[PDB]
Amino acid sequence: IALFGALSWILYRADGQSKAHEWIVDLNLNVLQAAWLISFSSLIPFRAVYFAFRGMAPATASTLNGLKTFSSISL
Amino acid sequence: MKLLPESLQQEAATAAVVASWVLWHLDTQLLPTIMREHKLHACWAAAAKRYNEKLFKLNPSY
Amino acid sequence: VLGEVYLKDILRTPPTGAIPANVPHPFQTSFYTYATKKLIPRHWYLLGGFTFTITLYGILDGLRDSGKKKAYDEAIHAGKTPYTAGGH
Amino acid sequence: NVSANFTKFETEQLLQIVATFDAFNHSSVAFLDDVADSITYCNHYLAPVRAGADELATLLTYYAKNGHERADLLATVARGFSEVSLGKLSAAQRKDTVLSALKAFQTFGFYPESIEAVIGAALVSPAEYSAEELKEVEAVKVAAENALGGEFVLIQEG
Amino acid sequence: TFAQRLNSSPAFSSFLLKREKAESEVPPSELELEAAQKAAELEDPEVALRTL
Amino acid sequence: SVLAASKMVGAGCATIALAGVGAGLGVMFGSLINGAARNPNIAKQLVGYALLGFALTESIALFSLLVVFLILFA
Amino acid sequence: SVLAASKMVGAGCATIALAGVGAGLGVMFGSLINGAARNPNIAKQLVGYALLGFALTESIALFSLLVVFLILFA
Amino acid sequence: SVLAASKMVGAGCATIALAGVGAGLGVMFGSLINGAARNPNIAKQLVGYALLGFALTESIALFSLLVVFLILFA
Amino acid sequence: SVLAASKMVGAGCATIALAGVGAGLGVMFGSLINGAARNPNIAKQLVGYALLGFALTESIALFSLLVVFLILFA
Amino acid sequence: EEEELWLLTLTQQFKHIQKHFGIDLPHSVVAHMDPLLIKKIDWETTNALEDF
Amino acid sequence: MAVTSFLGKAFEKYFYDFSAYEQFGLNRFLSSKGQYVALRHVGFVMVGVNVLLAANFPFNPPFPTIGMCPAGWEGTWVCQADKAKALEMYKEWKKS
Amino acid sequence: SSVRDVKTGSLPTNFLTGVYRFWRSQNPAEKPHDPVNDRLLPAVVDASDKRASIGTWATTFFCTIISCNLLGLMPFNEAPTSGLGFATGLGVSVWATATILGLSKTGFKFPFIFVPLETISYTFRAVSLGVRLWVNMLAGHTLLHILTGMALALPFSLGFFSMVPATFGVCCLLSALVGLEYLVAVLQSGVFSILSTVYVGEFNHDKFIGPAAKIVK
Amino acid sequence: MSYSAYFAKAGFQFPAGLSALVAGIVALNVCTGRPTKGTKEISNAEYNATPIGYLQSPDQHPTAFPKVPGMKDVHGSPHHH
Ligand SMILES: [Zn+2]
Repeated sequence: IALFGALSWILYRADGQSKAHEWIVDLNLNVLQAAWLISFSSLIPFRAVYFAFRGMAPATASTLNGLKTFSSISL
Repeated sequence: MKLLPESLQQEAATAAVVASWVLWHLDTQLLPTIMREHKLHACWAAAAKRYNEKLFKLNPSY
Repeated sequence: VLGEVYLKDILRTPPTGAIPANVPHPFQTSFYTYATKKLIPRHWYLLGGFTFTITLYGILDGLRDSGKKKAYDEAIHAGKTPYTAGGH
Repeated sequence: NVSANFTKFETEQLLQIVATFDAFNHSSVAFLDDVADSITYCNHYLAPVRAGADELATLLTYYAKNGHERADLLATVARGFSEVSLGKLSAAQRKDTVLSALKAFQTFGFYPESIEAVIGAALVSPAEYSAEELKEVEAVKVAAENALGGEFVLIQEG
Repeated sequence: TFAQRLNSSPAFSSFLLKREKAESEVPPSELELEAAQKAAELEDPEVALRTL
Repeated sequence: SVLAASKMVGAGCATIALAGVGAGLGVMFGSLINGAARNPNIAKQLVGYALLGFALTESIALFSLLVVFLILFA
Repeated sequence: SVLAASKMVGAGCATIALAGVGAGLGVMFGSLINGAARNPNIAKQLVGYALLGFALTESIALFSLLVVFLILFA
Repeated sequence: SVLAASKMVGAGCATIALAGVGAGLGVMFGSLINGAARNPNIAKQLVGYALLGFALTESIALFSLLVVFLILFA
Repeated sequence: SVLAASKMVGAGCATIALAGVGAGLGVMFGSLINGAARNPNIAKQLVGYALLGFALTESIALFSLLVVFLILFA
Repeated sequence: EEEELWLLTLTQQFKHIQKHFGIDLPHSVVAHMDPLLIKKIDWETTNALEDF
Repeated sequence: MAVTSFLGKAFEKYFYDFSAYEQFGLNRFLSSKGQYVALRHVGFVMVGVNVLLAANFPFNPPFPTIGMCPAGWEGTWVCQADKAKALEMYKEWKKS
Repeated sequence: SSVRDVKTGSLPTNFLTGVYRFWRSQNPAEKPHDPVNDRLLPAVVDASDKRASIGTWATTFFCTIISCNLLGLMPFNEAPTSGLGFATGLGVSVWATATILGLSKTGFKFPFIFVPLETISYTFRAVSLGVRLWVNMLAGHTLLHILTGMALALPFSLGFFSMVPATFGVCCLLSALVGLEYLVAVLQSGVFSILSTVYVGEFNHDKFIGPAAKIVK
Repeated sequence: MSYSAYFAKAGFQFPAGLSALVAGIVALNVCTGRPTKGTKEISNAEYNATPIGYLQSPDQHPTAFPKVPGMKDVHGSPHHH
């Protein structure tokens, strides 16, 4: 449903862009935006971005420090 | 160029419906999950010293 | 000794047979609980702000439509066509 | 049912259940222990703050009339007594709530810090109280002064 | 180790992180590595019994 | 026509405003050089601040440019 | 018409004012860089002050832009 | 008409003055950043002074805007 | 014609904006000299920052020049 | 062996949480192992004290 | 061949292992990989503009032209500033 | 009735945790005079009850505006915020939320020349917060329209693949302006929600109840 | 061993109330209370008397890739006012 609706939306939007007055301007705006999507795929350090997002939440910025072994030793 | 919409109220109600859905989905779906994951870590980090001391006192093993 | 019954619903080990279903929050369970417990008493300022903007923009749409109606009647009374011709 | 599923019950529900179990006299040692365990350990420690001081006073006199004493439950339910929670009550209701809470705290001999909010709620408006009730409030005030190791002061705006 | 457990996590099976390694961001300390080795030596419970 | 002629005049008077936009941008980048020379150990951070200010000040530029298009083709 | 033609001229002369708005905004962001370089331990706070000033100074920008719309479509 | 056309031209030339108002406001907020970086222990007080100056300088802005309304609808 | 004549007038009023662009560029290069004299051990880095600001401020210049071509040949 | 079950259950549960938290631990396994902690955090979220 | 799994693996080996910067030996001409990304960005924009103009080139431009003309049309519908004139001339041109 | 299972440490959860904790840190709670203990805990909970949910509201507006702003940079899509009524409705709604909060603090009805001047500059927040988002989303888009029109005008008239340096320069400028549009999109969502925090937090001050009776020493 | 395969078992899923958001946006787009963007409500006598080509007007049917800007797909009614 997601990819069918996305392709449906892209075809509907491209058909509406072609019927517009400066239609070729819109069709090359699509190229201008897809170029920066392609450049984002190349430029972004995705591992550094993942580990930087891990530092935004305090639950993943640190190791879970809680119960120690020496307090819970059973004998 | 398009400046003025066909309906200002329909577009403002679209903004209100989208922001109210984002508010509901934040408060109801995202924030409970975020607070569970955050507050487990935060409660263990805030309670590590007192918890280990109380468990050390209650432990008869030593 | 301390048996299972002393930690029956308090402490459980990691599951060994199957992974359970996730425990829902009360807001995920019910929209009425979220509406009466958090949405109204904490977010009624936002709800009133959205209500104010929808009301004000309905007023502005009424002003725009009354201006269009006045220009339409002024064109009809003057014997002019109210709009100009289309391109085709 | 409450004793079997005490971990699943909320303080918001247990106060309403204990009020009915207090209305007519009905109690068990296991029921009082499970309600106290559920309010103290199975629920949030700020749940008496969201309770309303009349329900906490009813639960306190329930545990006082049954003679069952739990110091941890006493600390937890004592945390709910405040200037905010007693200020939400009407004056005729606040009189009964303050008197019953002070009677329960004097029965148990437990004097937390938050009893300053209860005794103060009597001494800010002493005109509604009788002379007998003012005498019992002064007795609880003297006992709480000795237990907390200081002198009770009324605090004005500053 | 923590980086080894991160490598087996679903997020390093996602498309943008298939070829990345968790050791490249923060490398494991040698106490972590020798602790992983020492824990691997003790996953046999009989060996842990005999050692203790 | 008088209308399209005044559209050209109003477009030129509209894009007058890029002068003060470029002047403020030059002042900001000169202060970027001064801040990087005063304390270079945060210079990368300062560059980020500069680009932040740059984008925000260029918003004013596009504001003026919007008016030019609203005179030229609207 | 003379009216819509002068509307274009008045719109351009109206959006002249974005020059000094962008100049003051560039001065403020340059002083943001200078203040962050002088004492970075409050730099985040300074950024907040800058954005505060930014919003307030851009109010003047929208004031000028309001007049452009009052000439163009009012 | 010539009158309403010149009303649009005079309105644009009237709201020219928001340029120098925004420039002075940007200068004042930049000096707010500089003063908060020089001595932050009074920074809250400085913000109050800045807002004081802001309101007073924006009085000049509304003065110019008053003239725009006196040309547009008076 | 009135149209091409007003195109010349609007082109001149359009390229007015290079004044403030050149003024900000001169301010930035003067601060480049001041920063290189204050701390020359990062001077090459400062030159890079200057050229960065130069290109970005020039963008405003080409913005104005774009409008000149949009009046002259569009 | 009088209270060994409680101490070893505490050790087992926290050891599994600390091994898997922030990497691949499901929220269902968390809510299964410690239902009362999840109940208290859900009380905090329900009573508009999520930023407490 | 599962329709999406093979597509995922093929796109993965195109995305990661295939690199035209190395296979065409562009380190000789270019300083960086990021300079190649910038040049490939603007080259993608230029290739897209040219193929969108080549897909339909005889049309009258909606965008304002800079006093110019395509090839030998000169005074046809393609070089008409008046769009109604261009539509009626397009009909006579289409007659052939 | 069955909720989905969530992995701990997911990238959307971590990003949204950092975003919410950023917007919550904009209007922090006031440190009370007394040491916070079980005596002061109901006053602290009551003070949190009096405070508005500006963290949740700012996170809502930040997410819903950075999504609509980044929609305009996706191919075949336009920004909903580039429409006038959408962005200005968000701004007027934020101003009305702050005004309704301030009216609820003062008793539900509205308060020489100083009173008109400050009321005009306060009412201008309603216009300004939405219009500064709307014309900024119209900004790089309409400049992009005109510039890619001239970028089409060069090879339409000089040949499809000839004079590549001039069209190369114009496409470099176009690429730089779409990147600037990305920066302006993220930054305008951030500026909107910073301003929503500072507008709603003007009326976020209620007095601490505190203890009316203590036992000193 | 990990929980990675357990999370790989779950497919793609929409956000939990996305049907309400879609059904709010669509209901705002279809409950306008006004005609549909270049149409006009007419009498039933006119609507049954009018053919299909005269009901269509050329501004609401622009050409997909127009060789001249302003080309329309239909010519509308040949009868002109
Ligand atoms: Zn567009």
